[PDB]
Amino acid sequence: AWPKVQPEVNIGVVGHVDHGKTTLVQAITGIWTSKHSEELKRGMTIKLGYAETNIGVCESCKKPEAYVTEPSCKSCGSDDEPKFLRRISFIDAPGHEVLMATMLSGAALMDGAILVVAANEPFPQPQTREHFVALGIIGVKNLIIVQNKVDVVSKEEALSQYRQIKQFTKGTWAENVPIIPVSALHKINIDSLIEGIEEYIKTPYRDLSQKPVMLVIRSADVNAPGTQFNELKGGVIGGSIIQGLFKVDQEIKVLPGLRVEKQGKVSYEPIFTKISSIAFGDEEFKEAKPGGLVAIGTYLDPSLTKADNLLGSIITLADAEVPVLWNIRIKYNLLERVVGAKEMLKVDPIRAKETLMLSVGSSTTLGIVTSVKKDEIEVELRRPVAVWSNNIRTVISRQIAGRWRMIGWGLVEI
Ligand SMILES: Nc1nc2c(ncn2[C@@H]2O[C@H](COP(=O)(O)OP(=O)(O)O)[C@@H](O)[C@H]2O)c(=O)[nH]1
Ligand SMILES: [Mg+2]
Ligand SMILES: [Mg+2]
Ligand code: NA
Ligand code: NA
Ligand code: NA
Ligand code: NA
Repeated sequence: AWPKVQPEVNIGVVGHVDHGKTTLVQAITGIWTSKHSEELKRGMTIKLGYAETNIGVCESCKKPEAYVTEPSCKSCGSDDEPKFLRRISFIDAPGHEVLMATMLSGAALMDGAILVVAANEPFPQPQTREHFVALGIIGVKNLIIVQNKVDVVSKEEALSQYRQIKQFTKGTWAENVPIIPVSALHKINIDSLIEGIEEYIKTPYRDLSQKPVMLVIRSADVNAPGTQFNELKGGVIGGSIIQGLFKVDQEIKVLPGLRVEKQGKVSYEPIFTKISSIAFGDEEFKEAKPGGLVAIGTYLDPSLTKADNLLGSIITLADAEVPVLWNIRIKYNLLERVVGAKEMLKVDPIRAKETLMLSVGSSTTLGIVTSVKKDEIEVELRRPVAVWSNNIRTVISRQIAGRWRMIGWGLVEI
C-alpha cells in the first residue's frame, strides 16, 4: 500500500479573484476548502486555503494520464497499483485586491506556485500581475501558469490569450514557464497539470542540520479542514516549517510572544513550551520537517494560543538566539510601477514619517519610517518582529487608494 507521510512540498495557488484557484485545488485534491455561504455574504474568502494529496504514477499506462492523485490506476484503464511518488500540499492564496497581505503571508510558505489565469478575462488582470511579481520578488520561481475555464472559450480565444501570456513572460525570469490549459470545474486536463507539477516543481533540497524554524499561521487565518487540531493536552499551533526539523518532547518557544505591559512600558516576552504532539492531516508523527501545514501540539492553555495578545509569528527551539526588534533597518528596492493598481502609477520614493506595511515571514506589521538614506530605511514597528536570520527578505507595501499595494522589497539588516 501507499505510505502515510507528511507532505514534502508546498505549492501556492495564486491569481486574480474568481479565476478558479479554490476550484483548481478541489480538482486536484478533491477538497473544497472554503465555506460557500461565508464567501457569498462577504464577496470573498479572507483565510488562506489548505489541502493535501498523494501523487502517484501508473508505470504501465502512458502520460499524462498515468499520473494519479489516489492509489488507483482506473483513470488510465489499468488494474495495477500505482507507484507512490510524493505527498504534496497546496496553499490557496486570496486574489481579492484588498487581501495582498494575506497572499504575502501565504507566499512565505510556498516552495513553488501555480498562477491561475481565467481564459475568459483580459490578461493580465491587476492581481495576476501583482501575484506574479510578488512570486518573483520572494523567489518562488518554480512556476506553472494554468489557463483555466477553457470550457467557456473557443480555440481561437484561448490561442489569443496564450499569445498574450507568452508575450508577458517573454524577457522575464518566467520566459520558459509552461502554460497548461485546464478546466478546474470540469476536471479537464488535470493529469497534464500533475505531470507539470512533477516536472517543474521538484521537492527542494532540505538541509536538516539547520536550526529549526517554523512560520506560524494562526488558526483563524486558515481553512485546513483536513488537518487534525486536537487540544486534549493543550493548545495546538499550526504553521509550516521552513528549515530544519522539530521532534516530540522538544522544548520550543513562540516568538515574539506574549504582550506584557508593566507600568506603561510595553514588551513582548517569549512563550516557552514543549511539543506534546505533531500532526499532519489526520496522522500523528514523531517528527516534522519542511513542507505541509503542521499542527504542533503544546501544553499551553488554548486561551493563550488563540489570544490576540499572543504575537505568535515563529516557533524555534528553546535554545535559539533570535533578535526581537521594534526598530529595524531595511536595505530596500522599489518597484517602478504600482503593479497591482488599476491606474498606471509610478511608486513614489519612500518618505520619512510615512506608514509602511512590512511582510516578514508569515507576519504582517505596520511601521513608521523614521529615517530614509540612500537605499536604506529605518522603521519603528507598531509591534516587534522576530528576525531568525540575517538574510531575510521583507516585502514592502503602501496604502494607495484605500488598499495596501505591494511597492517593493528589502533585506532586514541586523
Ligand atoms: N466554466 C468554468 N467555471 C469555473 C472553472 N473554474 C472555476 N469556475 C467558476 O468560477 C468561479 C470562481 O471560482 P473560484 O475557485 O471561487 O475562484 P477563486 O476566487 O480564484 O478561488 C466559481 O463560481 C467557479 O464555479 C472552470 O474551469 N470553468
Ligand atoms: Mg477562492
Ligand atoms: Mg459545466
Ligand atoms: Na488525493
Ligand atoms: Na490519471
Ligand atoms: Na519558499
Ligand atoms: Na474551449
